[PDB]
Amino acid sequence: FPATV
Amino acid sequence: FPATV
Amino acid sequence: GAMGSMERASLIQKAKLAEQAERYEDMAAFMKGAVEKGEELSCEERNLLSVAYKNVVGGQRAAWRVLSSIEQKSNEEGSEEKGPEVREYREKVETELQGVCDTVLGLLDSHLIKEAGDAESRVFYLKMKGDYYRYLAEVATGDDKKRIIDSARSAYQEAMDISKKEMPPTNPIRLGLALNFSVFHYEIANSPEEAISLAKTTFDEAMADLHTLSEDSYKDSTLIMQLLRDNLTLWT
Amino acid sequence: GAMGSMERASLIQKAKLAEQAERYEDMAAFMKGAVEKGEELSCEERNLLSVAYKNVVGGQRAAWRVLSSIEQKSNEEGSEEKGPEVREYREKVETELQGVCDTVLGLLDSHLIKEAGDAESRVFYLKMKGDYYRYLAEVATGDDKKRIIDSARSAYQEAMDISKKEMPPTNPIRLGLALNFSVFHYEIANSPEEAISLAKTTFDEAMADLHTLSEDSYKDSTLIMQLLRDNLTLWT
Ligand SMILES: CC(C)(Nc1ccc(Cl)cc1)C(=O)Nc1cccc(-c2csc(C(=N)N)c2)c1
Ligand SMILES: CC(C)(Nc1ccc(Cl)cc1)C(=O)Nc1cccc(-c2csc(C(=N)N)c2)c1
Repeated sequence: FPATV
Repeated sequence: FPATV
Repeated sequence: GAMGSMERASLIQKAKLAEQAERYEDMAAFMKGAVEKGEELSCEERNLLSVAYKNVVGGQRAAWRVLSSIEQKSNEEGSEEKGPEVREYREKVETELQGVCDTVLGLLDSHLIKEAGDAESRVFYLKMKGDYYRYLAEVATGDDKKRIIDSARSAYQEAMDISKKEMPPTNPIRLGLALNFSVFHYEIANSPEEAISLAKTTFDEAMADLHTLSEDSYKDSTLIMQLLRDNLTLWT
Repeated sequence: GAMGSMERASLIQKAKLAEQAERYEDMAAFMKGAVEKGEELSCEERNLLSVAYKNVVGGQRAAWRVLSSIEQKSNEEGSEEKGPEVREYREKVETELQGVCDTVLGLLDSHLIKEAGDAESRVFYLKMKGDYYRYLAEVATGDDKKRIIDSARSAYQEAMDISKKEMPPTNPIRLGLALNFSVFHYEIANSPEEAISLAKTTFDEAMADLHTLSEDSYKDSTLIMQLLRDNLTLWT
């Protein structure tokens, strides 16, 4: 999964 | 801490 | 509200204690109580709120993904009928997730966003609104799915417009908003080219503004810039 | 019981799904529902029950330790008064932990232990009874602390007596019981010499019986033997 903050 | 199962 | 009898300051103190104890459900309940006191949130308090619910919903999302994967396999040609239990339990977790998202969106709508006038607060809350509609979109399948997606898009877009007018390109809120809106494009809106363009332009504009920053601000901005690069590497 | 309307087999299925999703509170609720159907538990089912509650109470214990540490520091000479919040929140977590322990002990008393006649079931449940009284002892400070400790000791002792009569020295339940009773001696009963003697004798008697085992049984037994050695290394 891609990075989110 | 010591090991327990 | 079961926190209605507790002092605002005590709720904030206990949210920090809950964080130290990795008790994020408690942390979120304490911060919901603090929001419901009706006063605006400081910068630190906004981040306590976001940390709490991001951890709670993050666990729900991970569980939902495991269960959805099991469910899809139970539905492949050749599978042995296992009854309604996998669907039921995925539904249970999904409903709990939707409830958490609805709770956060409710706090933003009553009344955090409408009182948020400074860019750092307003962009932060609108990013949150986009994020929690995005999590609703991840599990949506019904008549409302397109409207949920457009609600996420609209919140992200308003946050983007404010951030480009009012914050420098290295501002970590601006960077994290762009990171997440880029993921929205890739994973939710079936717009990988938009996702890649946004991540690249955000990265390059931030790079060019790093020279203005202190050492500590540089560390904060370059951390999120690395996440943009990480996603670009995943996608290209 | 909110699980009263769900089939026993569906509860067991969903406990396994909850485990895969790392949703241990759900897992424990499903297994409590299964126990409350009133039938005895198979070996697999007993271990689902124990895995669920051990994970739940393990998280509570870790949180309690963090909060207790903060509380003791707030009480050192030189500390700035922080108000009642640290104590209150430690108390909250402590009460939730005691509730989980009381729930498990209640399941064992109504009526798992009294129907457990085979050594593998009876020793397993009596070990659990000692374990959950031990967790109550870890947080106990009142008029009842000695009685809680003696309840743990008594359950462990009955389990030990049965295990020595009815199981080989490499039986993993027997080994895990001795491991935990040894920790009871060291950490709860202020009996480090008893803890060390028990761990060493258990290890040596198991070593001498390994030659009787298959490759897979050998792996199971030597895993717990390594934990006995690990504790002995910590303690000597
Ligand atoms: C590491 C990370 C994820 N970067 C980030 C970047 C963008 C956005 Cl929109 C959100 C996060 C982060 O958290 N930055 C951060 C910024 C400001 C305050 C706090 C904070 C105060 S207090 C507190 C706490 N956990 N007690 C945290 C934390
Ligand atoms: C690794 C460990 C901790 N060794 C141990 C040793 C002693 C004691 Cl009293 C307790 C545990 C363990 O778990 N052994 C184990 C033994 C028998 C069945 C299952 C099981 C069936 S199903 C299932 C599941 N998690 N789905 C697990 C697991």
